[PDB]
Amino acid sequence: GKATDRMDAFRKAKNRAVHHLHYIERYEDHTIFHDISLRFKRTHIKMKKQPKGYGLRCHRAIITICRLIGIKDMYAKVSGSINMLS
Amino acid sequence: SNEDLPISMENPYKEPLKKCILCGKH
Amino acid sequence: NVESFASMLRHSPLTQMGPAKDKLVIGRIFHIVENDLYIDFGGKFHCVCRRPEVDGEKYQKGTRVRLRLLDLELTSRFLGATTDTTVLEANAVLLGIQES
Amino acid sequence: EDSTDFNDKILNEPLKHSDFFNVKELFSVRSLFDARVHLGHKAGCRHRFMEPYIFGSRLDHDIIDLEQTATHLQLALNFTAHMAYRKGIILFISRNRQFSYLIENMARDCGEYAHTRYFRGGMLTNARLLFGPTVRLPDLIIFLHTLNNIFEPHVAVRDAAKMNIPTVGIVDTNCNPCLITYPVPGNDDSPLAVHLYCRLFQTAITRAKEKRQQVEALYRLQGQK
Amino acid sequence: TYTEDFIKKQIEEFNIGKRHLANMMGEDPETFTQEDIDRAIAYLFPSGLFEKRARPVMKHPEQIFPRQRAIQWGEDGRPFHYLFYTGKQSYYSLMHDVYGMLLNLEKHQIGSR
Amino acid sequence: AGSRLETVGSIFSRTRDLVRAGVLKEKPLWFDVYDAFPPLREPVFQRPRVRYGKAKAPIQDIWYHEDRIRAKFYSVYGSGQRAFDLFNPNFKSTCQRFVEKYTELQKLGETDEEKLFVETGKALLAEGVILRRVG
Ligand code: FES
Ligand SMILES: [Mg+2]
Repeated sequence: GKATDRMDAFRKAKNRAVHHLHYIERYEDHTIFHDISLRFKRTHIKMKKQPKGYGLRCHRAIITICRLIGIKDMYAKVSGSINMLS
Repeated sequence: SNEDLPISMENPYKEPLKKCILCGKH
Repeated sequence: NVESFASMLRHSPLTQMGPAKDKLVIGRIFHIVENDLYIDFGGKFHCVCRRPEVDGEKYQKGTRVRLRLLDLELTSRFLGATTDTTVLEANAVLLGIQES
Repeated sequence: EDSTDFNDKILNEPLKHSDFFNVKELFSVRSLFDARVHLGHKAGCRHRFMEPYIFGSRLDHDIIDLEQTATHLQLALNFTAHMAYRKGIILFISRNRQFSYLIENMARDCGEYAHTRYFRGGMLTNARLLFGPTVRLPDLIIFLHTLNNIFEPHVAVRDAAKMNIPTVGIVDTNCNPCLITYPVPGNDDSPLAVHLYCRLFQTAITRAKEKRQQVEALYRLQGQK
Repeated sequence: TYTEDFIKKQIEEFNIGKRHLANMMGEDPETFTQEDIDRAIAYLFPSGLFEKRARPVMKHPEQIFPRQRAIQWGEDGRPFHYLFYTGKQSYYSLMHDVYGMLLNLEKHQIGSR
Repeated sequence: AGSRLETVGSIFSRTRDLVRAGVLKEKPLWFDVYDAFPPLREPVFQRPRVRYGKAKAPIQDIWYHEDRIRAKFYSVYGSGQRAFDLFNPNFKSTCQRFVEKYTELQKLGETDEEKLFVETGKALLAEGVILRRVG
């Protein structure tokens, strides 16, 4: 969301995020089904499936996303350009 | 099966390649 | 017992016509806009011709005319394009009027 | 109780039949052939994702497999009939300027809606801000010409995909059926083909509405007695 | 946005005020015209503002209030006009009618600004 | 809430997941019909790409055995006087009639192709068909 006022930017981004929703399949409602390796615009993401109790040792941003999604355990390593959007 | 299916052939309506006025002449 | 699509296509008049170049066909006029005869034949697209200067008054809607088709569709690929630009129309020469 | 019984005997009943509205009799392979459905554009104008539907090329002109066209048309008509049965809003969208008058007349006769004019931005993704907060979006969109006047895919199909509106679209040999729910590979330029499509869809909608009234009237009569 | 019910209330208020105004001026309420209303308003409320629209005005609610179209969707939400999803149904229907009449004519075949 | 990501799965897949997650309180009107009669191909956005290298389109030309006869009759004896009437589904041109006679004589079992062509011309002359050669 973009706006001259920061509060307006918060409102616009939030109201557009609720319309644009993905669906994430959680294995046993705590992890991902299989390890995922991907590259997106010079950003390498490598996620490892973990057993229960492992925790979210992924990233400060990925922890926030995983908590919102509902994932409890994962290990993600980010390499290359650390860009929040990518 | 069916005999009306198209077969594999070279183009029979293809015209011969055009030749210059001096083709074949020393 | 039911006719197959391959059989229909094989025996269709358009297939047995062969190449469309310099072939005499019969078209029917269905639209006239300012001396522009939008003649229609048994093809995907129509052909637009000009009303003949000699006794052109008889060229009205529903009139059947004789045409010499040159191309069923005018498509051409130009510089920098990834596809052929098309005019969605055919090319033909208005020979005259079909008479029975 | 009564509402659940009403829904089960009226809405769920046709879903248990392969062809509840009997749309097979409407069209046949020979009828499509006489309507010049199989004709297509040049091989140079051929677009990807249409190759499976294209039967072949005949003198630099694509030919569409009418066997696949009949199956796709059967599914499209069945979906159209069920949506009309369910009191759904059907919108006919076509940017072609040769059949705009015919398509608008078809919408009037069948009782549904049409859009054959310039498609202003935001008619679907921003409909509430233009028509009104309580506007009801169409439940089905039928494309008779998926390409705009610059030989590119229409923006309505992308907007319908965004808004989760199923689309029944006629696709020629130079269209993109990737985002069309029910693509019908045929000819979108021959007047005979366009008239045939309008009549088939008009008949399917009219039969669905009439059968809905007959079933509802019969159910009310059975409930009374 | 003014609703039809609000317009009806304004019409009723206009009629009541018109009869009251005729009573104040001591004339026949039945044979009272808009010109008579304008004269009474001008005398009772003399305004010298050069712009006429800034002066007190008592006219019929139909003329005073703007014009708004009816809601195209009912309780079920179904639009009433086939060319509704074009956003300009009135214009496009008019263009449709003109084009149809032009086709019909083809089948058959100073002070005006 | 809904989902406006048209490039991520189909409309049905997105709707089904949202209903499963409880985001969509009520399923749409088309959901039941789609589930009952799904299309042959699920509509998923796929980007077209150019065919580089030696890749060729699988679309093949349409040819028949009679195409040799039609090409030969369009070269020698030229196009017929009768104008093609493509409106009539049962139209039979002079070239097609020549092809049919050539096929019939082939069914009889003549060996020489040149003699087969000449005999076909003789049959049309006997029938009265006008044969005006271009040369
Ligand atoms: S075409 Fe030029 S030498 Fe033959
Ligand atoms: Mg087309």
